[PDB]
Amino acid sequence: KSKKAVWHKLLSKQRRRAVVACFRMTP
Amino acid sequence: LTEEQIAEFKEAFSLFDKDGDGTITTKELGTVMRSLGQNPTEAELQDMINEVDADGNGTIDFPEFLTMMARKMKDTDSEEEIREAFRVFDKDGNGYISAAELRHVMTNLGEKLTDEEVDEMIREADIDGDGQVNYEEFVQMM
Ligand SMILES: [Ca+2]
Ligand SMILES: [Ca+2]
Ligand SMILES: [Ca+2]
Ligand SMILES: [Ca+2]
Repeated sequence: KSKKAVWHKLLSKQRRRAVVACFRMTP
Repeated sequence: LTEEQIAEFKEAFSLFDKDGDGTITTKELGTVMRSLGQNPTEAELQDMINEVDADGNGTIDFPEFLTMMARKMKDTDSEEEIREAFRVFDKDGNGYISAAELRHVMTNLGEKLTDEEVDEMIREADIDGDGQVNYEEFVQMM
């Protein structure tokens, strides 16, 4: 019943979002 | 890059590698993008992969992923992933994440929420009890 899982999921989703942006920023 | 940095990027890579085979395909990139609310075209996915596909075999292996990630880091304005993430949460940049700031990130990332959930998330991360999540608390929770 801890909230840690939600926090961890957000971080993972954001990490994915940043990596996608990196595929775009690359140059 | 240090070994710890390499390990972090391995974590990132693994968030994309759906079959865990060590390569990121156009299809895998697209699945993650779709999950984030983006629907790139096949040619679009192909160009994103191509720009980073150093050996040109059509998929991205870790070394190529690292070159990309390393290129980003080796730049004055680039911070560590964890710090960059904290800044996405702390939009007004005062060093604290508010309930309103947390609701914003959850909404932007497609995460449903209720006020009680948000208040318990903060409470669980709020060690000093000031009602917000500072960087140190953010790191400990994450
Ligand atoms: Ca794969
Ligand atoms: Ca390749
Ligand atoms: Ca703030
Ligand atoms: Ca606090």
